[PDB]
Amino acid sequence: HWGYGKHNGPEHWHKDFPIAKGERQSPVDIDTHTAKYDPSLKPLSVSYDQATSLRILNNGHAFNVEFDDSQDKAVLKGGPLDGTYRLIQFHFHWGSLDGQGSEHTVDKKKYAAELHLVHWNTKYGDFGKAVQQPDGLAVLGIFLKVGSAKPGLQKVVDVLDSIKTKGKSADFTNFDPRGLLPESLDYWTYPGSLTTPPLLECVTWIVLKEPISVSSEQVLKFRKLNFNGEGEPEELMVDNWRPAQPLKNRQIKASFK
Ligand SMILES: Cc1cc(C)cc(NC(=O)NCCS(=O)(=O)Nc2ccc(S(N)(=O)=O)cc2)c1
Ligand SMILES: [Zn+2]
Repeated sequence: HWGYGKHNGPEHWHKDFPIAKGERQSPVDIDTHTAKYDPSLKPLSVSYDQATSLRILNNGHAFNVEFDDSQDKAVLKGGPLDGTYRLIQFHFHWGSLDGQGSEHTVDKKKYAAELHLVHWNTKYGDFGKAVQQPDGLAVLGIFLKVGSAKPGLQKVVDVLDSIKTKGKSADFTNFDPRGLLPESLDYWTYPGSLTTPPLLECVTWIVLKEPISVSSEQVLKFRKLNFNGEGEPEELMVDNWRPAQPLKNRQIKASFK
């Protein structure tokens, strides 16, 4: 099945998932000098005060911090969005080297990693229905650069030893995702897709302009995870990013000048 290796990586995905060559695939390069300020865009509303994290899972492709999405507890609204979108999980994509790892790029610049806070439109009732809709998901993407440590990230880092291999999960309650945000909520937005199979074209992407900084030690701990299951040959979970896809008939809008 699919992965990020030479034989099962992004250039192969179209064979099982022909939408990989579709009209609204993600990620994309964000050309800052072609993105246009849209004054009708509204400030994002990130309401994470009542967030309930439950568990962290290594799924063989990344690790996901999962939340209770059976109530409006951690929601994203505003910006380009109509309606309320509930946080279901967050995860990251990262590199083997500090100069690569993000999915989106900015004027072709790759960041060391990229955080995806995944939310689904409550008008569709559940996440499985939402992924079948063109406005089903809103993913908030945040770039990571290597510099000073991000204190908000350390409790994620310190549980990774307990989920080294595919299929391992650990309790992960009371985690505050607000500690992963940068200061500014200025953003770019465009219509796209999931960046992994099944690559469904169901995402309003909201990518923050301001990266967060994490330490070299923090990202090194991401790179000690494994794509394989326990007792299978060890393959480090690194370079789990899809490269930029053609923008096609899309415009990227900026919330700022
Ligand atoms: C059963 C249960 C319960 C709860 C709370 C959470 C979860 N976790 C969950 O549903 N995760 C979504 C993983 S996926 O849909 O299968 N594919 C997906 C692909 C790429 C992106 S990306 N990289 O475009 O952001 C985002 C998602 C599951
Ligand atoms: Zn992602």
